[PDB]
Amino acid sequence: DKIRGILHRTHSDQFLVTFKEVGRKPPTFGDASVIALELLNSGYEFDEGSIIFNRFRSVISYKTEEKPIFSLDTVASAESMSIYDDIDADVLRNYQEYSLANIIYYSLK
Amino acid sequence: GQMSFTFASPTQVFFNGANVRQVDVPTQTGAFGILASHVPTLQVLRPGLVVVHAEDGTTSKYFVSSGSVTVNADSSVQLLAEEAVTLDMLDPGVAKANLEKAQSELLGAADEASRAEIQIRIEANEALVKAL
Amino acid sequence: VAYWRQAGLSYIRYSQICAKAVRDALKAEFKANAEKTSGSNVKIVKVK
Amino acid sequence: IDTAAKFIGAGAATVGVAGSGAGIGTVFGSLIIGYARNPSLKQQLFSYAILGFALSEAMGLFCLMVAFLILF
Amino acid sequence: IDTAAKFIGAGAATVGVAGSGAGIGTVFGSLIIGYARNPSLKQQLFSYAILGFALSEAMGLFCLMVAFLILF
Amino acid sequence: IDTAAKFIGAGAATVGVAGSGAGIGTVFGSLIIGYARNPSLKQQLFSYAILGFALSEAMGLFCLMVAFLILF
Amino acid sequence: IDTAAKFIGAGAATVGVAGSGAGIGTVFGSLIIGYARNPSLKQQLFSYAILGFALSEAMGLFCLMVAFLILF
Amino acid sequence: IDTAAKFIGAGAATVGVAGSGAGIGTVFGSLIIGYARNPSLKQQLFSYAILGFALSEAMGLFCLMVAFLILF
Amino acid sequence: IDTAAKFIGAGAATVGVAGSGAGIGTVFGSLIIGYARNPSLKQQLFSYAILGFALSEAMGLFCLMVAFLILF
Amino acid sequence: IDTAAKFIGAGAATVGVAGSGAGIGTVFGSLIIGYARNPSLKQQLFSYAILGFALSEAMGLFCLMVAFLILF
Amino acid sequence: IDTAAKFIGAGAATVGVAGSGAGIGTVFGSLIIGYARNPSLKQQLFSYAILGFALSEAMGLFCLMVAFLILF
Repeated sequence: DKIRGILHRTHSDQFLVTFKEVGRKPPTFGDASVIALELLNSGYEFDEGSIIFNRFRSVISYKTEEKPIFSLDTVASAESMSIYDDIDADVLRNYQEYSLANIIYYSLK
Repeated sequence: GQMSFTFASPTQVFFNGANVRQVDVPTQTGAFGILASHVPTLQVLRPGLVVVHAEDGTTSKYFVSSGSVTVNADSSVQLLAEEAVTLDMLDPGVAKANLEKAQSELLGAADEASRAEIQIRIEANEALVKAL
Repeated sequence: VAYWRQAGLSYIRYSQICAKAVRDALKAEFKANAEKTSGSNVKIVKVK
Repeated sequence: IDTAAKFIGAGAATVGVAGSGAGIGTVFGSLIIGYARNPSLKQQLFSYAILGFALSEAMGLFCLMVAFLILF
Repeated sequence: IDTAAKFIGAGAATVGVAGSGAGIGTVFGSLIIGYARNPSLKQQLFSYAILGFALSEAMGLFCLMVAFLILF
Repeated sequence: IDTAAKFIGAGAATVGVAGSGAGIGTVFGSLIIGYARNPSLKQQLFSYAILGFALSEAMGLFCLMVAFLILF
Repeated sequence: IDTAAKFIGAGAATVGVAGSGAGIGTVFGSLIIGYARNPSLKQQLFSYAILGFALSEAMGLFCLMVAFLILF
Repeated sequence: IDTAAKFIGAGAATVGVAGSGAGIGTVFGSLIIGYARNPSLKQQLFSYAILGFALSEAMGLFCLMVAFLILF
Repeated sequence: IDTAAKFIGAGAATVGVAGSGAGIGTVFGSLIIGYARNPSLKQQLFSYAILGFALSEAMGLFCLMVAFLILF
Repeated sequence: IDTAAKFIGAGAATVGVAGSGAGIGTVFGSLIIGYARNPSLKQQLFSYAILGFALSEAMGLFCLMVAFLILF
Repeated sequence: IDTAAKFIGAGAATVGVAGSGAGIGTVFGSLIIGYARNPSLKQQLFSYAILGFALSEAMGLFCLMVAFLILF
């Protein structure tokens, strides 16, 4: 809600959904599960994704790291996966979804 | 054959970057045994048992809910599981109870979506009671 | 497109269901970790 | 000479039907593989298998009927 | 001897149907697994199988027509 | 010519057995790959394989019987 | 007796067509699984399958030409 | 002419006996594929493979028995 | 009788093309499924396909040449 | 005329080997797709493949042995 | 008449080469699908494919030699 409020007066339109009750309780995967699932439930075509978080460096220092989310099936299926065998488009989209959920989990911690 | 294996959960971390011979994994679209140089295959998991055939000779057995079998081109397989649970802590009596209860719920699940949810329950319970 | 698909359930929802089932099968002594999971702590407020 | 006409010719015709046994076995084996991959479409999987097996065995029985015609 | 020759030649000729039967068994079994992997899509999954069935069967049925020509 | 026709026709009709044998091999090989892919559901998978074996074996057995009929 | 052995040779010649049909069944069967895996790959996939059918059918067509030579 | 018929019929029946070779190669081939996917569970996998090979070979050797019977 | 034997022998030698046709169909179907698995690799894949198709057609042509030898 | 019978019977029995030659191809073809998935464990996989060749070639060689027995 | 039997027997023996003609298409076909599965295995993949093709052709040529043997 801090991020929301900071950008509530400039970028409120860009906000699709904002998730509250963050920080009060230690985050876990299920919380990230809720966030990612509702993100899919929105139905917004998030072809390209980007997650921003203050990665812990030291007890006194933190780094605002950004990790890209190549959620789109097309970008997930590039030349790099030419050598990959069993992966099918459907389960690739599923894999990108699970990756989204777990990267949300990792970022929260 | 010097295959680094990373089996980790959000709560606990199992083998991490450890050389293993074979890792039988309960993957969707059929179960395929992770090898030393198996073709890079990004496949999603299904409820079932994972057997890690450690190079020493012993084979540890864990139960997996779901996740991704991220075996790379090199000998690095990342077995991320949402719920990585050992076989001992699972309760067989309540496992059977839940299986039968979900099987009963199947008929009452009028909605095809709800019936699909109970189907996921019974599938997990089937693998569970096989494990127990 | 298995039973979980074609219904609308994504792999994440399928994971949630199987995870809940697994944690249910845990023994009561070990169910403390199942409670620890506590994945409903966060909430969602739709913008509009 | 009609004995040959009813025996050697008919026997050569009889090969056709059991030749399609490979086809029906292929149908059933592919049914096995399909059921292994997705053990939920069996109600439609089995139906498709029955269709294919019926057609293949029908071909074989057509050759067999020709064999019977040669015999009589 | 000519009629006995027609009988034996036709019996040897009609055996080609076996190949047709095996082919259609193959294509329909493939349909089985293809549908298993990707349910529905029968707009092409079933269509292509019917097409292959048509070609494969035509191969054998044309062969049996030659046996008919041998007979008559 | 009767015994000659019996012998050659019986030999010819016996050829069909090969196709049923090929299908018999196909079904059990598919059982192999299915059990490899899905260790669970093997019992029903094995029953399906048994059925397929029985079906193709019957297809061959009729031609084997026809060979016997021609001989006798 | 010359024409008789001609017709027996023709009956033998028709059998060459069958293996062509079996190949046609196989290639079209692969098109099923191929489309099942990649739906986007349709134009190239279908074209290649048609090409394979072309070669397979050409084999049987040539054997039919041999049967023609037997007839003439 | 009876001995001539013995020889030709036995030779014709011998065609089927080795048609099972393709079947047993398919069975053995599938074990290769199965072991590739699941290096474990070989015991049941190999046991089923033998159950299939012996199945396929038995019919072929039965055809060989028929061929020998024609000779005698 | 020798000329009639030449005719029937050519007919028997031309059926040896059916295996070539079936093999060529197998090659092209395999090309289909390979292209599905790994697109943009057609260069090597189609190279392998052309190689196999050439070999199968060469085998069929060899059987045709033997038929030519027998007939003349 | 007995020698002519030996000739024709041996020619027919030699047709059998074709099944095994097709079989030895399948077992080695499976080795290709097997080794493809898991390139390691060659020793086990290749052992199985070699045994498979031995098996299929044994069946075909027995068929050709029957051909030789017909010759004698 | 023995010289006459040579022609038909040679044609029948020549039929046996079709089995190898199909087998080589099968193994070359696997090369394709295996390379699609894993391009890095080309060296050993192609080596095994050449091995299988050579062995299948060995069996086919072994059968084919009988045709020349009986004819000459």
